[PDB]
Amino acid sequence: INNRKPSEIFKAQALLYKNMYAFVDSMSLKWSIEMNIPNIIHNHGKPITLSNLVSILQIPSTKVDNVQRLMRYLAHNGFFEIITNQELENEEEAYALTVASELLVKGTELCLAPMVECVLDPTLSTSFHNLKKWVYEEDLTLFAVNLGCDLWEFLNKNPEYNTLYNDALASDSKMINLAMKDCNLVFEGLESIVDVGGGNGTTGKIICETFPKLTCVVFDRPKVVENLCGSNNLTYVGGDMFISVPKADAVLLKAVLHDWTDKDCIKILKKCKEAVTSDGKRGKVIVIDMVINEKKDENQLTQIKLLMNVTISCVNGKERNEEEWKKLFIEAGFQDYKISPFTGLMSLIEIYP
Amino acid sequence: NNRKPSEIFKAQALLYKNMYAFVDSMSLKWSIEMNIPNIIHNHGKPITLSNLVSILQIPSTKVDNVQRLMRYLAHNGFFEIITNQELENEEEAYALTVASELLVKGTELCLAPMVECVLDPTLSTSFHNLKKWVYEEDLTLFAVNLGCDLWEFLNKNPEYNTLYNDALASDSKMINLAMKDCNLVFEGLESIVDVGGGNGTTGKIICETFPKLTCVVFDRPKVVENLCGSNNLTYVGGDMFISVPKADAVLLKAVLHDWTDKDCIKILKKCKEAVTSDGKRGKVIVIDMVINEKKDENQLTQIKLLMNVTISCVNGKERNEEEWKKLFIEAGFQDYKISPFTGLMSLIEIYP
Ligand SMILES: Nc1ncnc2c1ncn2[C@@H]1O[C@H](CSCC[C@H](N)C(=O)O)[C@@H](O)[C@H]1O
Ligand SMILES: Nc1ncnc2c1ncn2[C@@H]1O[C@H](CSCC[C@H](N)C(=O)O)[C@@H](O)[C@H]1O
Ligand SMILES: COc1ccc(-c2coc3cc(O)cc(O)c3c2=O)cc1
Ligand SMILES: COc1ccc(-c2coc3cc(O)cc(O)c3c2=O)cc1
Ligand SMILES: [K+]
Ligand SMILES: [K+]
Ligand SMILES: [K+]
Ligand SMILES: [K+]
Ligand SMILES: [K+]
Ligand SMILES: [K+]
Ligand SMILES: [K+]
Ligand SMILES: [K+]
Ligand SMILES: [K+]
Ligand SMILES: [K+]
Ligand SMILES: [K+]
Ligand SMILES: [K+]
Ligand SMILES: [K+]
Repeated sequence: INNRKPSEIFKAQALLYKNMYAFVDSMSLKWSIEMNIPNIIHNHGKPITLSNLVSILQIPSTKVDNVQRLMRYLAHNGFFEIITNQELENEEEAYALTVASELLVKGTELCLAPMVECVLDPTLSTSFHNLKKWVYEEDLTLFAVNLGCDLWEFLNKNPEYNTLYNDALASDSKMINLAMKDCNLVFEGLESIVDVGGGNGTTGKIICETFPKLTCVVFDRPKVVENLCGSNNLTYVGGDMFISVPKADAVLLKAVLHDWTDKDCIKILKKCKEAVTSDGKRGKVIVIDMVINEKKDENQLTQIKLLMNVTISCVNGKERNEEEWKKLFIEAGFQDYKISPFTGLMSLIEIYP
Repeated sequence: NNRKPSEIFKAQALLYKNMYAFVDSMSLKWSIEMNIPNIIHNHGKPITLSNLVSILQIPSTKVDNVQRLMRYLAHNGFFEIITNQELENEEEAYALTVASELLVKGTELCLAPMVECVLDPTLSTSFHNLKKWVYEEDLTLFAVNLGCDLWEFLNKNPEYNTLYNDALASDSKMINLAMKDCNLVFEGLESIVDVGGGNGTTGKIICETFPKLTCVVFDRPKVVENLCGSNNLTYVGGDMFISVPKADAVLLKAVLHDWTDKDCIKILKKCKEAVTSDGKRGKVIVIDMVINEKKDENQLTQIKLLMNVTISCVNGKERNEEEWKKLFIEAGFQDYKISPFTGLMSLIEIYP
């Protein structure tokens, strides 16, 4: 402002407006999903013209241009590819899917539409209007502050959401499976592994099916693995990771450490190190979680990771940058580490004792 | 749908960015409600996190949450993070940027009121029901989700008056700034007619910036029915489709975007004769958005395409340069020139 060139001031105004109206990026995405446009295009078997698209959707004539404008914006953001014969005015444009919208085709193994609808649930998403009240409350999560209940209770009293939540879990399961396929260099030489905080063993199964020779122990709290049956190379063990971790060539901590403070992670890591360095053996600890690094990642990637650190903080979680991870490893008594890609948001970290 | 893993993961990252985009908006709203811009401004220099949370009186268990929000806002351009004096010893400090200087309440160009209004819970959540809206003939987004158009809503809920008025007040300041950067446009003009001039706010800004100019605020009879103007400002009621008062120049600010091409042609023709009578040859001035993916910066096109959607929710129709050009041609004009106005609007000079 101060004695700046109007152009500079107006450029800032535009930036302000982009962030102010950023929620429309979300709502437009949600709209495309609720309208089932990605599936309609998929069913069409080729790029679909605007006229055929609104005809199938049965869009009122006074709203056809609104649909076009929405499609244009979504296309700009990478969700559709506008196919049009330049230099042929009378001819309309067509909409083709992009990798991003193919991931929105309901019924497919990797479909992220469910995750999107869960995130954009009116009740949950609107809670972010009260970030101020939330930062002034000790310990409470954003939802505890805004809804008076935790996501678990919300899930229990919202069947629609619960249905989406479960679809989202299935899809994410397929994403991890896809991710695991390129990790042969990490797992292929192991004879045994323990998935610490493994839950219902979904991850352990993926690991076992991917690496048939590897034996896996799904380790979690007793009540979590309570009446689960292990089969061929996959077994369940109940316990407390802070007290003791089952011995193995490697330990896996997937989406576990981001739920704990630095002090607790160090303790967890120490127990895991213990688990892979007994009987005169020297294995390794594998951590699958987000690694923030503004120096190594592309600016657009750092942006979503930073965004995610904010969102998870709302549920008292924490994403860490590489230096922070390094600190933890050193404090836990490890000698070195290596980071590799896992998914577009999570990385795989190998920690050596 | 056989894609490479890397393609799939990049697409997932893209999806997460868009589904969580509303947080960009909410974190911005948060910084304003926390008066962070003002706190940094008053400090007179970059503020350390410790000093910031101290002034804010943030509970110890949420200090890192505030840190993550500031880090994200900084990345998006609202703050500059300054590193510590010692190595190994983290304390960053936060400095304002041009974007956040616009969020410092009390300053002349503050846009915080605009943000607070747009991001009002009741108003902003209407966007959750875009589907219902596109299946309704003619209704605006607000009419469909609030039950009535925004004007009626404000009448029924007076509390939103100070919010809306203040937002409009911040926008006029942007207009005033823009107007003072348009000397070359109003140079040589003795008279101007603001067609669809509304209450005269724009005309007042024009006359004040150019005491040399005389302006006629032209609008529907009932719009200027009981309005009084200054010595260089007067009001005239009528219908632009029927007849537009003569003058050296005609101004159409945020008018053409709410009419179909056919009606714009009608208006533009009436404006043409308005500045080409009595053997004189003036020009028509249009202030509205001009979309151009070929000449605009990527980020500018981004917001214009977004605003293209938001404006349509109120039945507005923004146009790209090619479309504007075609309307000017069919209207009988010979040439045009587009100049910078504000961040999202341009100023087009049309020559008959
Ligand atoms: N002391 C403890 N010992 C073992 N598991 C624990 C634990 N405290 C919490 N957990 C487990 O932490 C897990 C966090 S969810 C972890 C995610 C999971 N590995 C995945 O791939 O989705 C839960 O399954 C929870 O029961
Ligand atoms: N036939 C007509 N003649 C003159 N003004 C008209 C009109 N039909 C609609 N309008 C006017 O169109 C205007 C659109 S909004 C005007 C905004 C104004 N130029 C600004 O810069 O803020 C309204 O003031 C409305 O009264
Ligand atoms: C620690 O793992 C987690 C736990 C919770 C989230 C999470 C964060 O923000 C949200 C916002 C919404 O509007 C709706 C949601 O449904 C969520 C989540 O589920 C993200 C990662
Ligand atoms: C060009 O004129 C216009 C017409 C409409 C708008 C506009 C667009 O989206 C909004 C969204 C909200 O949540 C609240 C609002 O209050 C608005 C507006 O006022 C902005 C400028
Ligand atoms: K400057
Ligand atoms: K296609
Ligand atoms: K699905
Ligand atoms: K408060
Ligand atoms: K919660
Ligand atoms: K125990
Ligand atoms: K994580
Ligand atoms: K780092
Ligand atoms: K919202
Ligand atoms: K309206
Ligand atoms: K009402
Ligand atoms: K416009
Ligand atoms: K264009």
